[PDB]
Amino acid sequence: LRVQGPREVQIHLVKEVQEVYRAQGVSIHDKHIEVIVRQMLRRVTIIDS
Amino acid sequence: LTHKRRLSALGPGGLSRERAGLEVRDVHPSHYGRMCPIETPEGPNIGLIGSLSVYARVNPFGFIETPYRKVENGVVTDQIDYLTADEEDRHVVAQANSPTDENGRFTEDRVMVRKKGGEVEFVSADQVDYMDVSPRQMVSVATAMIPFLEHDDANRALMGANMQRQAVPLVRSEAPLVGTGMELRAAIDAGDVVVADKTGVIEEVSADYITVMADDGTRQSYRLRKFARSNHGTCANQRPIVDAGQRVEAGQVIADGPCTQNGEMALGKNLLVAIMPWEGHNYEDAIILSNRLVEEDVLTSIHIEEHEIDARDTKLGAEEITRDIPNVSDEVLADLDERGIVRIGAEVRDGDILVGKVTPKGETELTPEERLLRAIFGEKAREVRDTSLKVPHGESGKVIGIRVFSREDDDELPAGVNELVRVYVAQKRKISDGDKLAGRHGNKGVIGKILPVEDMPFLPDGTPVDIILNTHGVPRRMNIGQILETHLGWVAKAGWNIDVAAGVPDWASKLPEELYSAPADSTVATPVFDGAQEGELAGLLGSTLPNRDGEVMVDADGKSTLFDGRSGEPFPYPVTVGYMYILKLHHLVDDKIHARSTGPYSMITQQPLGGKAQFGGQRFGEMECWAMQAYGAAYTLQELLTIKSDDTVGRVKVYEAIVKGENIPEPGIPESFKVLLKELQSLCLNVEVLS
Amino acid sequence: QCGLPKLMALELFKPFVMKRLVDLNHAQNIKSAKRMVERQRPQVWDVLEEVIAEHPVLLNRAPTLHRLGIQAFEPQLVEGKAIQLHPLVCEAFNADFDGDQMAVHLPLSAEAQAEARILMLSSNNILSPASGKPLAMPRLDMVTGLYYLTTLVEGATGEYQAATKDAPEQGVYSSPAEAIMAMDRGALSVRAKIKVRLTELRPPTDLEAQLFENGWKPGDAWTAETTLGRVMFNELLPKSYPFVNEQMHKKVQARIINDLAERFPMIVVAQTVDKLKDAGFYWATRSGVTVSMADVLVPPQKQEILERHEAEADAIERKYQRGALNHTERNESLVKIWQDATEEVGKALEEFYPADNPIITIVKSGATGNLTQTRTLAGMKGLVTNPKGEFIPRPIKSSFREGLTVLEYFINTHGARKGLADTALRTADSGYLTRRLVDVSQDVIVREHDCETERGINVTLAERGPDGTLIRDAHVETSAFARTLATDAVDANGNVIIERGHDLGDPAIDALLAAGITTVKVRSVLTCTSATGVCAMCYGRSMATGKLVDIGEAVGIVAAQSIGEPGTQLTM
Amino acid sequence: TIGDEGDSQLGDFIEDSEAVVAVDAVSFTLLQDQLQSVLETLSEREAGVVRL
Amino acid sequence: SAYDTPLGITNPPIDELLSRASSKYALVIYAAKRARQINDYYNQVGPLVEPGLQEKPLSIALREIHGDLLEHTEGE
Amino acid sequence: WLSAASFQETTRVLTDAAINCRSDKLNGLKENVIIGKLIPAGTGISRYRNIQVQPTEEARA
Amino acid sequence: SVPGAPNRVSFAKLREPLEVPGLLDVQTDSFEWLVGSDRWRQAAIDRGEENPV
Amino acid sequence: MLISQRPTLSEETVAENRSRFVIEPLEPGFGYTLGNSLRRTLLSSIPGAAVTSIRIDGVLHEFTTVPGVKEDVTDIILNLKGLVVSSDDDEPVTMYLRKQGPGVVTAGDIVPPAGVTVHNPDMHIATLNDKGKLEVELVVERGRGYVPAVQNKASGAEIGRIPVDSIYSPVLKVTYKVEATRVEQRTDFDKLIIDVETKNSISPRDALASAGGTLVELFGLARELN
Amino acid sequence: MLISQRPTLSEETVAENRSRFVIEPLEPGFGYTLGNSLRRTLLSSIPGAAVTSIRIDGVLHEFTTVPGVKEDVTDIILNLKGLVVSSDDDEPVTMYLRKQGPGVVTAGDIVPPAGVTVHNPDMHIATLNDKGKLEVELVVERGRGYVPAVQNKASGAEIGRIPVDSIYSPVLKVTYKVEATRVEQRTDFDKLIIDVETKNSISPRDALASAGGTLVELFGLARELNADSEHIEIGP
Ligand SMILES: [Mg+2]
Ligand SMILES: [Zn+2]
Repeated sequence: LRVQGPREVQIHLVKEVQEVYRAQGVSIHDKHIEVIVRQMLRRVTIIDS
Repeated sequence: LTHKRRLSALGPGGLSRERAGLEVRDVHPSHYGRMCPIETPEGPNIGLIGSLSVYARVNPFGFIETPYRKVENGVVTDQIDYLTADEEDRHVVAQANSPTDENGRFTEDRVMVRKKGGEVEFVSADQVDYMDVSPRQMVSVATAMIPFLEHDDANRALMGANMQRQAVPLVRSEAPLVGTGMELRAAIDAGDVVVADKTGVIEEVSADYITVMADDGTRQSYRLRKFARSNHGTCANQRPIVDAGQRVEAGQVIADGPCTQNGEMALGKNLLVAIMPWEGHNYEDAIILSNRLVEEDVLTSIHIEEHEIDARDTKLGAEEITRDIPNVSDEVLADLDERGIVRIGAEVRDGDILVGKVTPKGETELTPEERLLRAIFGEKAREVRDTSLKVPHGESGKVIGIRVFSREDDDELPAGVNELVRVYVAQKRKISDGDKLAGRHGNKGVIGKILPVEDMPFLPDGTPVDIILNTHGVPRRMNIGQILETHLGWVAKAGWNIDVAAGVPDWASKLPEELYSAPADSTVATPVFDGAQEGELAGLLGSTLPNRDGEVMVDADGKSTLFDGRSGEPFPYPVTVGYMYILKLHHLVDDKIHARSTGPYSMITQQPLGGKAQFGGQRFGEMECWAMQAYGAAYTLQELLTIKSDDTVGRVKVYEAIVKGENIPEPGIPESFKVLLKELQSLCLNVEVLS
Repeated sequence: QCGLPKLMALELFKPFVMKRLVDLNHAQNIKSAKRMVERQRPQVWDVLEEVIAEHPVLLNRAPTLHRLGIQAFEPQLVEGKAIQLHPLVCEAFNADFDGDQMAVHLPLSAEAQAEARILMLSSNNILSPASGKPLAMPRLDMVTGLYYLTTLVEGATGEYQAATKDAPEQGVYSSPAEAIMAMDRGALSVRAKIKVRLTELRPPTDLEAQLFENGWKPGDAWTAETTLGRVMFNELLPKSYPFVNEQMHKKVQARIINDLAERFPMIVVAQTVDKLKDAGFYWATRSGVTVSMADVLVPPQKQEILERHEAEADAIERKYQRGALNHTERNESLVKIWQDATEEVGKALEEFYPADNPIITIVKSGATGNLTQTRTLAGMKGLVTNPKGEFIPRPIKSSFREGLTVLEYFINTHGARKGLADTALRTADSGYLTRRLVDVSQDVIVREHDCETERGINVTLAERGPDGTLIRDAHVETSAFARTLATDAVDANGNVIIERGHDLGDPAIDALLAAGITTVKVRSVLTCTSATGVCAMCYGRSMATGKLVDIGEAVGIVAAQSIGEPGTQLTM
Repeated sequence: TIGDEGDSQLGDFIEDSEAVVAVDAVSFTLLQDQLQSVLETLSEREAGVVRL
Repeated sequence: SAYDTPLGITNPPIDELLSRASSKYALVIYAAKRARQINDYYNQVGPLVEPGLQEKPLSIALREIHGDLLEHTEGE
Repeated sequence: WLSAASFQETTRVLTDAAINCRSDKLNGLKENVIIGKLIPAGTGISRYRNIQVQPTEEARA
Repeated sequence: SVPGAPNRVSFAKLREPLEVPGLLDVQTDSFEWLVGSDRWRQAAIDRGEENPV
Repeated sequence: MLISQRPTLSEETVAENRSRFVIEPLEPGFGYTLGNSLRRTLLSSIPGAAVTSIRIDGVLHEFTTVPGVKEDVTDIILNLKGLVVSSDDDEPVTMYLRKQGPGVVTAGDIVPPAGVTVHNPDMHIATLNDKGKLEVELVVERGRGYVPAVQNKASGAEIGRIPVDSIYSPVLKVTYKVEATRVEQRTDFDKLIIDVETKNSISPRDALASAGGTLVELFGLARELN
Repeated sequence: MLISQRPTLSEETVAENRSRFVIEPLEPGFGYTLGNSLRRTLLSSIPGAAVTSIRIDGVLHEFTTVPGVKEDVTDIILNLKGLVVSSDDDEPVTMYLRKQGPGVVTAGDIVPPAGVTVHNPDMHIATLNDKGKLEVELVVERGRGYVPAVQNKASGAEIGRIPVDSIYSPVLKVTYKVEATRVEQRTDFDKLIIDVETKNSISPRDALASAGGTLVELFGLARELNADSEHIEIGP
């Protein structure tokens, strides 16, 4: 997240969450993990005021 | 028997139940011959609790010993020595199944043994230092009673051992056709079989007691228990097996226990089974039964419940036990003694009166309508209640006994009680849909369907099959011991004989002589880890005897043709049939079905109460709420959370709307939210609702 | 449908029963009807039957994991004291009939009843919400029937014999009825190949072009080369579905049901699965699958394989006594040797067993089980794991048919007990995980139809090398299927293959692959811009309906439950 | 806390003897609609005495 | 299509009902309100189609909806 | 503050809400399933909850 | 061994050198030790123990 | 070819209670179906008579014991359920069994009235010691199939009567087989052999006649279409 | 002794050649007793006439196609199989069919001898092109059930003959379904639903009546043993 950006961190999260399930053949559509991830990036740490 | 020998790690002074470390539950190599690795509870207590071994004894210091045969320079000796784990660790111990000559010499140059790391290795003859006493040494009593255990995985063996302790005794017991050599001792040592204390002759025999005349001019009398209640509700019946003029010997069984026949454990019935799917009624491990098992009471059981009621004083007056009670018809008191208690042998239905007990009420100001009604008719007025003892809603049977304790004769009634009455209600239970049956190999299932005798598949001779088990469950659940059980059961049911013309058959080279020929309806023993190898059983299947018509129904492969009972056409392929020994488990449907419309609630929580009591409501947990939310069922969730649980003002209105057929009113504020608001207000927090 | 005990249904519907009884003059007042019902008077069942009917009841198992664990059914009275459950929904409930128990609830309010029969009705929830694929399909024996029914075997009676010098074609039947008559006569085997005239079944898609270019209609007879069993099977499917002519096993049936759901209404799929259940049970009853000692064959070459491997094992064991290898290195060498032995014995087993053996017939058809269990049962168990996880060097040379020794059985129990004792912890961990996911994502709700944003996300449809061919990617199902295109799909030419805002499905996936394009932009909830919750168009088509999500969907709970569904299946 | 666990309490299984039963609440109303409404309206002033 | 006649509460077919409203939820409230009105009339607009022997109000409401006989306003 | 109290630490959440005089708006269906009010999702949203149905004049006639 | 045992033919191939001991010795012997029954001292003395307690 | 031939039935008594009957020739495919119909009718639709209730002098209910009687009441009921009885009148009939002193009481010690018969006198009922005293009164009724015991209070009976399950069907075993004949066309016609075995209550011939009659009456409904 | 409840029969006229008969309420265990017996009797008791063998002048060996006609030999064989023939007498009669020139040869253009009737004069036999000449002969017999084509390796000396399977039974397709139904007090009675399909020659009701009569006659063979034995009579 800090190096590449916000667009890339979501891809990594989804890929790593999906691969563990996929190893055992459990088919889960990406959008569920997508919804779970969406709520993880609702806030930003403030620096200057 | 297996409760007295249980080992427990929980309780005070041991592993705290809160912690319950996962690491200690697994098998350690020192369990061999000391603690059974197969017998454990299947719940969260897995591993922590296990049964003692068959040959194990406790050293005075509290360390479990086990016997081993001393061995010497290539020769096995007759000195059996008990060893502890530590003292056994110093030596080399060989397996029991290894071969030896007549003198005791090891035939094979290299012998498979155990080693200090708790490991399995091979060593030469000179290295060996001890041997196991018998193959059964590592298994407990219950696990020892499973034939062909070595053909079953540990999981299914554990399940079968656990379930063998749930088998309810039946009206008439039948010993298994095929079983272990242990079934005998497990009964004699259980203490449930009357044994002779001295050699002599039986003098007189009666259903209530037996008498024996010793050989030294002594007379002994044994009383037999009849229809006694057990802690778990079953019937602890006993019955004799001897006849007048019979010369008994010391330690000889005279009477059978609940699950006993001829002094052998009989936990279930052996019946004809065919392995094949059948129209999906046995789908997903369900079971299908012939109506025969219901007609002739093959699996009927007796169950006795014990109801109580105590009459004790109050500050408005004493409580009395009497025949007469207010506000009931005289026909309701048909089988009630003058002293209130029901007659012995009377049949009691649901909600009937067992003991009439009026108690002071003293509430005189009745409503004017009740005043008018009681003035119209002869029931002028009464000042007492009708708090009689009544059969629970779901129980029925016949009264088999009554006991009464009274302070009038200074009985040790706990302080605050004047009288106490106990009534025993016994009932027979035939097998029915929803009952649970299982074999000895962890293949339990519910009864999906009971079918008429004419719908069952039948052998060419015309005998229908009693049970049919699904094929798909056998291989995946991975318990093939049941197939061997079925085949050897068929071999035992119909006698077997092997001809001897060109010597003994090669497959029967090691078969003892007494096994060459046996009559019909014989019984066979297959010791665990020393049972019949599949070659001998295949030969026995191939050398079966014919039926009354001089023919063989089951071929040499253990299969036979079957005729469809519905259509009549023969099945396209042969089906495997035999005799399997099945149990009846105490997890009956007759006492697990319950449901509630509207009735008693809980005081403090204002919620319907649950549990054993009648009208036990169901619990709508949190995951159920999550499922309803995922469905988007907003209205149904509100109905299940307010109207039907804790809306005191809403329950009555909904009930009266249903009775009148009117529209259901919208739910109100539940008691839970009101109580939470009052609590937060009590904490000096001004929780104010806004609109 | 679901079966309810008479006593339970009566006592549970008691209020409605009393209302109707008093309505029909059977009782003069409510209390009289109550007392009459208390003892179950015979003349109340005629009222209960008209009361029970058309009144849905919710059935639920514990523990509940996904929303399909609660489902509405139409009750019907049944003798006994046990609830009869439809065999298809078991997988949805994860219920098995080795003694599970189920709870039943009754909706009272009109709104609750409407919800039960519209939203929660069992026949309207075939598609699994986790992946949008069907969950109520034949399983276990149900497949073994349709398998046996549709299997084609040569060298049977009644085959199709071509014309010869002295005789004309033999196995030709004027209609399926004639084939059925021949089968009853015992002259034609169901699994034997035949040539038959079909007049009510639509021909295959390709065969149609050369026969009825104008268009096939009912009554237009054509000639089919197929077994009678396949003809019987294909009449279960809707008449508009073309002849398939394939040996049905689990994945083929899944393909057929998936295709049916996409192009047909929900009711048709329910009726088709019911017909398939009936046929599968009926034909599995007669498939002849059975277990016996001589039926579980043992590879003859095992005595050769293990004897050969004995030399290698002895070689390693003697090489360790000289201190030329570490203890762990020797253990690894022995483990590799015995792994090779196990693989060899397993492949020898699959070589030896005939095609129609009941064990291999069950395993290969996809009905249940797996080949490793067959290898363990027949060939040998092999290596096992101690409590610490190390591979015990000594293998289990015996098999559960041959008869294990005392010490092999003793050492086998470690891993079995460990795995048996791990399940409770797995369930607890999965429950905690599901609790947390539900907690975090509980305000993700479809609040507005469309947020009107162009910020999508890239996804890949096809895989290819520098030289080779384009093939649908290995994870199209979990990533690309059931999305909405954020931007038009244009190839190297410029023509728009798919316009923006179009739903993405298997027909569209194939069309895009036909266009030779590998990547496309699809809308996402990561980029969704609506202030409150999310919007339907970014979420994509609902997994539980195959259509666009409607406003108010509680997608957060669905996502949490779908992620937590495989709680006890993620074993290392 | 009773039950070998810190989940149940001594008090969960207290059955209320005062809790209103809906059926009776209905029944009385029916009586009020059967006694006062019908049977009273059969003797005019002669029934009027019963009212007081 | 060729689908057989629906049985029990599956009558009428659900897919045909989905054409009459926005989605499942609106259909739930629509049918529930119509059934409530039918109860109001029964216990004192009535059923606008011929009822069954003792057909429940909700079944009659759904049968009316099958023919798009009524109309509703999504009161946003 | 209802859900926060439910999750980890009730005393801290209640104290902070009291000193701040905060108010919980009943949006989000954890709070609604506590109060017992029908959840604001699916059938319970205002878009569908206020649906009014009136029979057509043709059918009435 | 057991006088009244019904004849049950067994497939046993090995011989038993040690009969199965009492199945409830663990409880009864421990209790006898607790109460110090002389019928337990008689057996304890046989183990070469002087003045058992 | 349309042969103008009809099936014929021939009997063969294998024992006093076991009989084999051959029906032939039939058109191909009828043997198994007819055998199934006959078996389904015989096994569960042959009317008979069996005990309905028993009363003993010194027991108020079945979960007790009789002084001086080795067998329990439940064992006595189990033994009685094996009784083979036949009644000539539909109405209930009463039978008595009295025994005093030591000995063995069997089914041959009963004293049935006119119109009632028992065909297994060697059935062992119980044994009595020196002070044994067994008195029993049994009720016999006609019926078919299986009917479970009816509780007293439903029947309005006073305490003491012990209802028992009734086994009315006299058929013990049934089977059938089919062969291919050669009378008209090679292997294209079926010969059906049905074997019946009954308890000594009735001979197989009467049971077969009853099954045929009930089946004929049932198919009369189909015939009635005209 | 009288039955508990008298069964009744109702009819759903599914189609002009199909019908569904519901018999209810049967007592437990009788639905499957009646269903299979009725099905087998219907399929193999009603006699009828059907084509059994044919001969074609245009083809003598090498049964692939007849020159000058569009249809294949097997197609013509199947079309002839799908024919309705009613013969008064049971003699094995011989029939002819000749046509010349382009057009369509249909069942209505065949000349049947005395005592033979064809109920489907609109059944398409084949289509002939220009300069066409189709000559065929066939044999008609009465029979019962479905019989596979009898091999003529002994009578094959008369080369050119084409034996075929015979569908004698007017009933084409029968299937039964035993549903559960409720008597006033009990939920275990049986409703037997039987669907029957018939050729154009007969009607479903007549076929069902004939099957019932055949079954009654067949079981009379056993009923006659002892008419005095008690039976479960439905009554009138
Ligand atoms: Mg289960
Ligand atoms: Zn959006």
